[PDB]
Amino acid sequence: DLYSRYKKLQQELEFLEVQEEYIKDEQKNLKK
Amino acid sequence: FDYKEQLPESAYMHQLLGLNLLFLLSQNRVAEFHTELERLPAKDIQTNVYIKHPVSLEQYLMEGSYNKVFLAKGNIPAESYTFFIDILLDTIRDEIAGCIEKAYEKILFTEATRILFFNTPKKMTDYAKKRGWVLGPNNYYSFASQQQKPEDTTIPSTELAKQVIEYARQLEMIV
Amino acid sequence: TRPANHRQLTFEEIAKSAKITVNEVELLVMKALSVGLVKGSIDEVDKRVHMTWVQPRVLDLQQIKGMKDRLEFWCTDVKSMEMLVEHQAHDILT
Amino acid sequence: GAEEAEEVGVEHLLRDIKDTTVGTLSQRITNQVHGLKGLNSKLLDIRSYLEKVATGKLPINHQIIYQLQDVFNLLPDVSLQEFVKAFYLKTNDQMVVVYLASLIRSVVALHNLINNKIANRDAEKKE
Repeated sequence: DLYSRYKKLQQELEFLEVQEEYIKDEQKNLKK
Repeated sequence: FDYKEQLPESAYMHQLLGLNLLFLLSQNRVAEFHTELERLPAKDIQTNVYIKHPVSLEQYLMEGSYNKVFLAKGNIPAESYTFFIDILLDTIRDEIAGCIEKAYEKILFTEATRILFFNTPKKMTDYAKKRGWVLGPNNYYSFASQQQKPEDTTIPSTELAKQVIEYARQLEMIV
Repeated sequence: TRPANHRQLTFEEIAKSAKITVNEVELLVMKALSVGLVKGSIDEVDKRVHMTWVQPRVLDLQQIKGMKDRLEFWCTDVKSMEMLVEHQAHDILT
Repeated sequence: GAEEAEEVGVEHLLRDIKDTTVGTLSQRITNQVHGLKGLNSKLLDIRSYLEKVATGKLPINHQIIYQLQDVFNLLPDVSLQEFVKAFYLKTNDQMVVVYLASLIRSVVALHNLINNKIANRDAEKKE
């Protein structure tokens, strides 16, 4: 189950990066 | 220093350590000189002659006592210290003239004989043409070179604009 | 003729060029200052004339080419500084 | 320029495109960039006209040359000692004001951090 956990962690990291980029964009437009 | 627990105190150890310190001075590796000096106990630095001579020479070199630097040749702690001394001396002259150009606006030809520590007046001529010193008719070397000021004539507008733009960034780019 | 950095004409220069005595040079400048031909001031203590402006004159084609070269250097400077400002303040530029 | 209602309509039409979030300082720096670009464009137009004149594509106007001589005469000498000293003194006079403003801003920011930390501690204490 080690590989499944490692791949899930990788996907979670990439999803977190996507979420942070979207949050920054939303702040940029929410100011406007 | 490593096996000194079992090894006895070598009689020639302090002399050779002072030789190493003097060699470090000869190669202008003063930063390494102080680090290696710190390895010695603080007592023999001010007590042992073999260590006292190089550190005092370093103090004279840093503070500018070049006459004492030249005199250090006479009172060397050991004969082995001789060689490195010459290696330092070649620097000192080229350092001393470096002061003369920037401190003295004009000095007499013979006046530098004690300043540059030159024995033969002929030894002045070759060193001067190596240095490119314009000898004057009155036996005066004119060192008029301070005209190359920090050049406040020019405003560093590019650097100032960069700094102000960085201020604007730190005021606006934060968000 | 003189470039803008060296428009300080000595009284001797004007006296020799205009075939007039030195003591008259000032008066000559007065006329040129009064009519409006040139602009500037007179430092009689140092016997110099600080000229800052000339009546524009008809220029030859070669002089126009030199003027265009000056404009080339000016354009290079303007473009370089514009790119510098754009690069340094890229993040805050709207 | 626009009338009040005309400006209202224009802003309604430019609601999405216009970005007003940029601060005043950024707007002035962008104005400086646009001024540099416009000056470069004008100088390039003058240079192109001079290039055409030199090769004979256009005759010498004798009036544009008169204006250009004045333009080149108006170019100030920024290498003068008096101008350099005055510029340095003025820059320092403005920089001390900038320093005072930044110091006050830093103190006010520290006060804001104080208030935020106190509010957080009170909220977590009551809960």
